[PDB]
Amino acid sequence: SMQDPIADMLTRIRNGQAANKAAVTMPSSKLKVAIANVLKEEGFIEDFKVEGDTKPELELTLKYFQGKAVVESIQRVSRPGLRIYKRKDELPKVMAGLGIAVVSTSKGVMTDRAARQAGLGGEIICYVA
Amino acid sequence: ATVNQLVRKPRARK
Amino acid sequence: ELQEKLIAVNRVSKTVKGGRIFSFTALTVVGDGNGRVGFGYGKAREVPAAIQKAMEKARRNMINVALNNGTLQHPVKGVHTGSRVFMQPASEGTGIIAGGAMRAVLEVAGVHNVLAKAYGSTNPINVVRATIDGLENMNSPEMVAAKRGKSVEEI
Amino acid sequence: ARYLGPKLKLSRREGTDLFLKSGVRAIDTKCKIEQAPGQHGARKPRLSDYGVQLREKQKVRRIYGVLERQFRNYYKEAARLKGNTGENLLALLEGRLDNVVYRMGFGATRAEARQLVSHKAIMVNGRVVNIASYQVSPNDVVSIREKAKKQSRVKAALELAEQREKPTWLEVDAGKMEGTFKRKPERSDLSADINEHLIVELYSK
Amino acid sequence: KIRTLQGRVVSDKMEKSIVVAIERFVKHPIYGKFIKRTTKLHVHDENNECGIGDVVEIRECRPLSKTKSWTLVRVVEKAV
Amino acid sequence: MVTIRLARHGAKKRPFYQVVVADSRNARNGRFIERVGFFNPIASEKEEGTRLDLDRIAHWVGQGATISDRVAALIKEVNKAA
RNA sequence: UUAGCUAGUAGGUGGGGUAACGGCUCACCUAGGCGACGAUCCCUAGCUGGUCUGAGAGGAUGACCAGCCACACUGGAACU
RNA sequence: UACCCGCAGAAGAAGCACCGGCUAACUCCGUGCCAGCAGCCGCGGUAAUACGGAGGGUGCAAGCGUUAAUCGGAAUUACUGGGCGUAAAGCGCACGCAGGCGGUUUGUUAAGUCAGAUGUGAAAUCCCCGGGCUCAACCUGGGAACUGCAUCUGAUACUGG
Ligand SMILES: [Mg+2]
Ligand SMILES: [Mg+2]
Ligand SMILES: [Mg+2]
Ligand SMILES: [Mg+2]
Ligand SMILES: [Mg+2]
Ligand SMILES: [Mg+2]
Ligand SMILES: [Mg+2]
Ligand SMILES: [Mg+2]
Ligand SMILES: [Mg+2]
Ligand SMILES: [Mg+2]
Ligand SMILES: [Mg+2]
Ligand SMILES: [Mg+2]
Ligand SMILES: [Mg+2]
Ligand SMILES: [Mg+2]
Ligand SMILES: [Mg+2]
Ligand SMILES: [Mg+2]
Ligand SMILES: [Mg+2]
Ligand SMILES: [Mg+2]
Ligand SMILES: [Mg+2]
Repeated sequence: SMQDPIADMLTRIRNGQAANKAAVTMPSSKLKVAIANVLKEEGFIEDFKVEGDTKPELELTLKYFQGKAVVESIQRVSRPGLRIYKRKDELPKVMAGLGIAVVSTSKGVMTDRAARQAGLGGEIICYVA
Repeated sequence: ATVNQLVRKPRARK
Repeated sequence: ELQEKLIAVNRVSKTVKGGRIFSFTALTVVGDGNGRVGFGYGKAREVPAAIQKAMEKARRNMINVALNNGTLQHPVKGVHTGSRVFMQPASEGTGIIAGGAMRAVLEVAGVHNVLAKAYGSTNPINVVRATIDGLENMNSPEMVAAKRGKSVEEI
Repeated sequence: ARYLGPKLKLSRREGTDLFLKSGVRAIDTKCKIEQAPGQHGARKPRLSDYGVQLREKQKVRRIYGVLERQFRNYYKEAARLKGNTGENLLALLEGRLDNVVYRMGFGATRAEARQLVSHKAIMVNGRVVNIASYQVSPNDVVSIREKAKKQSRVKAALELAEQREKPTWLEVDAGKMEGTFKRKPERSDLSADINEHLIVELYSK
Repeated sequence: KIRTLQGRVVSDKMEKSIVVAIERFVKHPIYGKFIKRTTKLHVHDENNECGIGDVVEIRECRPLSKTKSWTLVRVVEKAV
Repeated sequence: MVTIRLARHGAKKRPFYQVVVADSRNARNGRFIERVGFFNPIASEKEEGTRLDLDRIAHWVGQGATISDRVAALIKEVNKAA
């Protein structure tokens, strides 16, 4: 059903980005905040707010160029049907280093560019292309 | 198509 | 100043009351060797009339693309009817390795060092359409920095 | 392991000066240079996309006299070496021992310069190497042995290459009858019109 | 410190011996899916205190019989 | 038994020897234990071509390893030249 | 288009046994053991370090070299 | 024995396959869907560069062709990297065990995973820089590689309890 909520999060981002929507809403969680705040610090989105404490509702502000999609495509890599893990030197790049790869480690959620100074590996979340 | 289907039986090489 | 190359010639026909009337289809590409490719298409009775009409459309329908010293910025997927196009930029001095269809597109842009492989159908008219449209959605590190907004090492 | 046919017939097949003779007699005063060998030499042939990789390969191999079994072995080394493929391809072709003798001018033709290497005349650092396919290391000095100095094939060849221009990386001494292979040549130091990328693509399939 | 396995008991009918099953997660060499692999060992049970479904701690010993090569340490949880 | 001997490698008409420690029941190129050094009989003897290590030698001789007469010639000349 | 297989079989006591632990062997006691994570049956095959192919992942195989196991007309047995 | 000195004179030392397209090279005669050719496409009943021969050429080379076999091409058993409305394919439908999977918050365990380290992964082969045999093949020095497995100490975001 909603068994991969991160893949449900990537579905709601990719649709409203392409369909010229100004802002989207989604059910919040701890892990969804730990991904959207990284995308806010990497220039892909604008802002996020939390609403509700018994039903946590996350909101995302979209971002455009001249009415053109900033996030052109995003790819869920690991999934509950097949888990993907890499080491500190087998971290894949997106568009040969242009896009970022969201990898959550013990030192929080960071990119593979940020995992060079950290020297860790773990679960690949999404290819932000 | 499903990876979990190939756990039971792999792709049958002719 | 323009660099041209014929790709393929295929005789087609049209059936009428008196029988069959033949014609010719010619696919050509032009370019300047500096990141500008324009492809055309021709339909005429005669073969030098067929290749000339393809050249007449080739002056327009010509786009711009961001090169990185004669090679691609990043590998990019191409999708069409039956032409799964997968390119990848290579190191300096590898040379053009591709099919005869893709070599006409890659030479007229000035591109030297690219990996190339086409999966699926081998129709030369369908391979080049995803090849052109695979370059226009291929983007530059400067224009993704106009998205992200930072003048740091990624530029 | 050679080619015993006519020399300029290969240039009649290609249409490019290959330095197969000395230079005393002109290139067009012996044969029609844009005529193919045979019945339809005046008829213009069609040039396919497969041709321009093949005709470029035949141009270079007929200069150095390297057959297909050895020229593929050069591609086996040019792939394994780092850097540019075509730049490393020229390093094996120019570093041949019969080419070093020819570009200094001890032999008037490349066929004559191969025989001077073969028939016991070249010293490499005081040592005689009688095979024409020796890869010459940098910072070496080559010379003529004491018995082959009196031969007229050296006396007649020191004035023909002296009229032509000399390469930069070589140091030709005619009075002592010796030479120096200093460094590795570059792409721009050699023939610019030879496109090395046309040959690599044929072995890339 | 010494080599030590942990698991649960699937059979206890025989005297002075129990059957302990060990499960482990394995990356498949072709696809990568983590698959539970069952290792069924025969463990020497002194005084016969182990019942069904007991999470138990076992260690390594010499071969005591035709099929047994493991011995008992202590029961983590009994008869819940 | 634990012995010190040679192992003939190299092409035909080009002799070369490996300095290994092995058992007497193995062949010349048989199952060794460790590599010790090397020997070149067709060496020019102006440069490299013979090098061993006395630390690994004294570790096995003290344990009781037998030595063949051909390998012991290298032992009797390792102190003259060094 | 193989689903049930197995009574020295699974475990225990004691005796015996080999260089060593042990159903390795014997009497007695228990009725368990194995198995849809392929028991069992049928067919085929020496295996591995590797070679070859392939951008890689994979793919096919195991001659020469080296490591191990088995075998020495067929079958069985013990001595030294 | 390699090696080297000395002698005589180009004297002792080049062939095979192809030539319609794929795929490098074009004309001529003979034959007449007969003979033949052929890996594919399909050539030849009155003008065949495709048959047979000649002329000439091309690609190789002391080798050159053919047959058989393995992989590649083949993303044509698709993990990388395929599809299932009509091209081959969604069981006629439903229940449901085993199996796979699972919303959200916190604590704990560190199981999976990741970081570091030890031990190990025989040599030879492959790769990196060298050296040696006149050269190459070949032999060989050290390093890397062998992405493996076992153990200890760590980190706790995600997965598991
Ligand atoms: Mg159009
Ligand atoms: Mg197809
Ligand atoms: Mg022999
Ligand atoms: Mg007993
Ligand atoms: Mg033998
Ligand atoms: Mg053997
Ligand atoms: Mg042609
Ligand atoms: Mg024939
Ligand atoms: Mg006729
Ligand atoms: Mg030969
Ligand atoms: Mg076959
Ligand atoms: Mg395949
Ligand atoms: Mg398909
Ligand atoms: Mg159908
Ligand atoms: Mg239905
Ligand atoms: Mg090894
Ligand atoms: Mg070694
Ligand atoms: Mg080696
Ligand atoms: Mg050398």
